[PDB]
This record gives sequence, structure tokens and C-alpha cells, in this order.
Amino acid sequence: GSSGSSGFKVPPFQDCILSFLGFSDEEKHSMEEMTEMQGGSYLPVGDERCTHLIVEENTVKDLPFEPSKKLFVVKQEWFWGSIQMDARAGETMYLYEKANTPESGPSSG
Repeated sequence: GSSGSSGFKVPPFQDCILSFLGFSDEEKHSMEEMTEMQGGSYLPVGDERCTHLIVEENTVKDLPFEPSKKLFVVKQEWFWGSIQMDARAGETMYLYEKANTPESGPSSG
């Protein structure tokens, strides 16, 4: 794979793919294009070619598949932040643990 970067700077997603699962075709798209703008790639869920998996624990409880340990699954924040600070944050800080949060949908009760 031939590259074309003439600089001492590197993107927060350099040679790193990000998969989004849960967000709406709209919210997701935005992320897909973004990844490229920053300096990374984006692939459809399932493709093992993906290195990182960003799942929305807000509306997602369990993954539709059983990924390997190699794949680092994190929350949605991880992706966002990294972009805001333009720096690859630590997955151990956004590691997705099927964390189920309250008020998932209808708050009123």
C-alpha cells in the first residue's frame, strides 16, 4: 500500500479503522466521512479488517457478533474525543463493557 504523507505529523487514526454500530444512517455517515478527514478509514460492521469497534452503549446492549480480543471495542466518546483533541485516546478508558445505562428510551415513568 503506497502512501502520500510528507510531514512529521500523524493522524489519530493513522492506519486505524473505526466501525460504528447503533447510530442512525445519518449520525454514522458523518462519522465515516470524518474518520477520513482526520486520517483514518471506515468499514461496515462485521468485517474483521476493522481494528477498532465503536459501539453506542447508549442504545446498544449486546453486539450482533462475537468479535475477537484483537478487536478493541470502545464507546462513541472515544471516537469523538480523539477528533476534538485530534489524538488517539486510550481504549482502556473507553472500553465497551455492555454497560447498560438507565433512561434508555422513555424517561417518564
